[PDB]
Amino acid sequence: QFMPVYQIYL
Amino acid sequence: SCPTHADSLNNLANIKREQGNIEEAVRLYRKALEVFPEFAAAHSNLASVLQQQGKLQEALMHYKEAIRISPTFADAYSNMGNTLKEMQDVQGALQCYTRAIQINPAFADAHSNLASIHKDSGNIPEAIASYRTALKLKPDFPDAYCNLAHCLQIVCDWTDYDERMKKLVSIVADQLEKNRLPSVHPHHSMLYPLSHGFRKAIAERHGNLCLDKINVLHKPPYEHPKDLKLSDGRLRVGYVSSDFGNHPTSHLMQSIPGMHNPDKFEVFCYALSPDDGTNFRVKVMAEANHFIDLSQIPCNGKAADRIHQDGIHILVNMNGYTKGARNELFALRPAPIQAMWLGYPGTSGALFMDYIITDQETSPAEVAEQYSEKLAYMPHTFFIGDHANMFPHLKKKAVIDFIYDNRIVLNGIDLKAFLDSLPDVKIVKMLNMPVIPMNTIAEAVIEMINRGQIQITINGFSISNGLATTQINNKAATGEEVPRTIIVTTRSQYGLPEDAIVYCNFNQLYKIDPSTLQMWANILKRVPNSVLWLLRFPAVGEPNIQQYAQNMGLPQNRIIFSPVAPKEEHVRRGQLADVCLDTPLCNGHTTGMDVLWAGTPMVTMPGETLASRVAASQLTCLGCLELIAKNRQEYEDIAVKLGTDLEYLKKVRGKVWKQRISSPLFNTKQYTMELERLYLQMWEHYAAGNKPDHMI
Ligand SMILES: CC(=O)N[C@H]1[C@@H](OP(=O)(O)OP(=O)(O)OC[C@H]2O[C@@H](n3ccc(=O)[nH]c3=O)[C@H](O)[C@@H]2O)O[C@H](CO)[C@@H](O)[C@@H]1O
Repeated sequence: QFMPVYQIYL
Repeated sequence: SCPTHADSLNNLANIKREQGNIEEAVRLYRKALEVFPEFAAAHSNLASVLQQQGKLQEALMHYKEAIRISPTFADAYSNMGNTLKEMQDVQGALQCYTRAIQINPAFADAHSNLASIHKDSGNIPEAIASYRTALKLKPDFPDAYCNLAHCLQIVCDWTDYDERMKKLVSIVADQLEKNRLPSVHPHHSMLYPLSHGFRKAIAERHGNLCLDKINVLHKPPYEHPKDLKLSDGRLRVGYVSSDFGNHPTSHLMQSIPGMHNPDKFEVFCYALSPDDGTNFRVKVMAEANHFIDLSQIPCNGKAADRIHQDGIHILVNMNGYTKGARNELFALRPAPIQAMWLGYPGTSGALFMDYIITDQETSPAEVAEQYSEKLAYMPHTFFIGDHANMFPHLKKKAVIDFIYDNRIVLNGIDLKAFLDSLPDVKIVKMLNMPVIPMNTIAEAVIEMINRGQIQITINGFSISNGLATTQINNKAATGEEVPRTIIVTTRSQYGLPEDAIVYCNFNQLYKIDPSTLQMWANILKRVPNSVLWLLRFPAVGEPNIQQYAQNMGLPQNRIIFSPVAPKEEHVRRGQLADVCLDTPLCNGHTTGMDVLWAGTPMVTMPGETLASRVAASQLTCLGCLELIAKNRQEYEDIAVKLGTDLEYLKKVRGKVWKQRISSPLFNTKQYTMELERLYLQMWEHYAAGNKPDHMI
């Protein structure tokens, strides 16, 4: 599904 | 037909078998079965001796007869299962092992054989359990103990590690002292603290198993060529491997056969394995002068005949004691000069190998006693990789400022065109590294990473998520093809903190030992906010490694595990780390080339065995001697300095980033020409009338 382990914010 | 007469002959054969005389035992076992045919013991013994002669079908026949005569014969079941396993009939092997356990629940050997079947299939937790059951039934069981020891090594179970190592050394000591086949495999022996002599003796014995299997062929010695007249002044070199395909061996040397000089050399490639359809097999078949599928010739006598009548001068063994090996071909000596090249990090122990191709940095003359064969040195390193050919998109990179070189990385063959399409791009000089500044384009790329999307289009260019390679191009993912898109690779994909020194080790966890985790714990403690990046290789070892990490004082977040990735993604994501901590016990050989191609420095501590000195040799050929540590203190200090002194980290990373292309490490054309020189030295020596001797 290729979601990252965490997310990068604005 | 006197059963007592046949009994006396049976015991006579047992004595002759225990004297290493397999053929006299065979004669007397058949003598017993001609006196009294309904002799179950004689059938099983003749089956065991025929099994080790390699006559599996006949051995299976006599096992069935013994079981028919006395059905309670659980030992014949388990040994018949071993014969079926050797025949690739795993289904029948399981039925034999489990039926033996059914008949005799206390019969430990059947449990141990069942553990081996699970081990071979990657069921390490279940293999561990069955080995423990066998040892619970028979506490003194060296085969069960040593195989279980390897399983615990594979999953990083270090319970009672020190006592286990001493017991392994004593078991090898006893088995060698009693002319018995050691329970430690020669490939595994470089993981336990054995003497170099113990290792060589184990290797020699596993090589004599080949002789027991070819002595039954009664083949006379071959006549070898004494000049290059029939070969048109060309030296005929034959590479024998079961790994011409999607195997790390091909990932290292697939370009080598095509780069031989056709004026002086004729290249023969003998595949011990069938065509798997991968492009690696296609490349070697196309570029080699001749390609022989010896997997279509099971008989080692006839396969050796095929090699001999091809006229090979130098036969190269690229398997050693690894899976798919057919070293019986080398025991029949079809070629005058036989040498070991890449597939095995150790000695053959036997005399059917004349040379071992290495370098002076991996096999110094001091440790030249750990090799039965003679040493053939290569100019810089015996190790080569095909990364310049398989992963040319990793030759240049770019970053996004959200100015690190390893946080949001882009690679691509068509990258420079895409960067020129963008209005503002900053050029960080060093040859240099473009920076995409934060803008609508960068926002869209980060959204694609965050949203879990596969791909996007920017100014008409194909921007691909680094985690979706296999669904964009499956052959690009496996390394069989060069990616035709632009791939984004972020730390957020693998959970790496965006503000931390990332140490990494993408090797299999079996190469980690308690001392190595202790060093890494010391390094992580001295470098604040640093992390250790490992792979679920295997995944069952992750809790075990984590457990010992807590014991050394490291909290949960200090070690980050990530799943094993396809070849291309594995190499590409090494860009995200800062420094690589190599495993001192068994160095990362292919993994070491993989991390160096990413431009990631690697701290190593060379040992004494070839397996423990490869990464140092790679670094010496690269030109980074400051990364090679002479002891545990210096290893920890080097890594800490790289992790705390960011300027020094930046300079060393640039040093590796440039010397990967400049140094001979990844120059395959150079390596081949030097391999050719060493080949010609070996032939000049032989044609002069000299038995093999060291080469430099
Ligand atoms: C101790 C040992 O057995 N060493 C051998 C090993 O090197 P080495 O020990 O480095 O490699 P392994 O046998 O562990 O195989 C690892 C392979 O898996 C790949 N990988 C790894 C992690 C990941 O996430 N994804 C991925 O694709 C690596 O790129 C590599 O091709 O194979 C080489 C190729 O025959 C031999 O020359 C070495 O002697």
